[PDB]
Amino acid sequence: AAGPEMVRGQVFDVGPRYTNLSYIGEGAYGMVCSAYDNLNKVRVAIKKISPFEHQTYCQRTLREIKILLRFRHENIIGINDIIRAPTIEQMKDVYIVQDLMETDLYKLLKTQHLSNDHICYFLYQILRGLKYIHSANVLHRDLKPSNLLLNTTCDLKICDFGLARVADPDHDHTGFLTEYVATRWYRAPEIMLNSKGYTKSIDIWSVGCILAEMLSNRPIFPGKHYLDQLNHILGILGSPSQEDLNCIINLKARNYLLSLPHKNKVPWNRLFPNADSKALDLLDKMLTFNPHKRIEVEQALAHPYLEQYYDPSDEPIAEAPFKFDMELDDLPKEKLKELIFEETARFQPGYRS
Repeated sequence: AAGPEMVRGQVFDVGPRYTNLSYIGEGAYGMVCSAYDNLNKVRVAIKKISPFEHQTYCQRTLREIKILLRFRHENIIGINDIIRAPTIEQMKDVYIVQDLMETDLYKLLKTQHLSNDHICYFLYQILRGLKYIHSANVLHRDLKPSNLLLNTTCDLKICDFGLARVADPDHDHTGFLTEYVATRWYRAPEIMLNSKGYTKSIDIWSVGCILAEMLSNRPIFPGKHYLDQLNHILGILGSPSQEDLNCIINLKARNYLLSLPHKNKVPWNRLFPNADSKALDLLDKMLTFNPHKRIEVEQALAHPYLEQYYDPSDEPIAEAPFKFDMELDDLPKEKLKELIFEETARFQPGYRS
């Protein structure tokens, strides 16, 4: 319009550079639109974020911005531009511009039965991108089909780092990590048992849930709640071995698991009779109840199922991994607004340097 462009009666003030707005859904803190970038001459995705009234919204917005701003990887969504008011008082919204991806795995699996070549290629990309995330000491914490973007030529990109976080190995996090992380159906066992002291292996589990879903077009553990989710897991994996119950540091947690009826391990080839044998082996290694025995991203890439893509020299790691200085963000929302104002300044029109 004359002033800011509107969409659904809402202001979507993306200056003159981005035009031809089209609503494409809801983000956690605002709607998302696709627009035509008049400079780059392509359509992009722009998400409006209004987190300033809440502390956790600000903490999560700052995190995604700082993480994605340092990350440079083919299998990870990047930030192309950031639009916001010239002065901090005027800043109520922040617009993050990213590549417009044709679809995502959640939407694809909804209408498509994947060929083994596609499953293999998609798994390789998730892991190649996950290796990088992990080498930077970052935990994504919300890996799932909808968070795996896809373009018209099978390129996959991991997105939505709002629930992501830095965890420097140099420090002990046991008891300080946020508790209710990840989407339920893709939540590793330990997020319930060892609630505040989990690790980056929770991402490998999530990837395992995505592999299983890619093979059957159905979520492997569609739990209805926190406990049922656990039973869904043990109904297929079977009751935990003795050395696993023991590795569960929480007393009451370990007690609950023990006071549960016995269940046999449902063989993988019973659930996926059609699936490739190697895929089922790697799957087995990814959906391991014990986080210490679970396969790691570098080993998962080296597994035989991905042997035709595996190439450690073309699977890069973070040049500059994140440290503890990145975990000093449990600040007041006022301070966080200042940090978000500073991080985005470099995208301001005319910014020198």
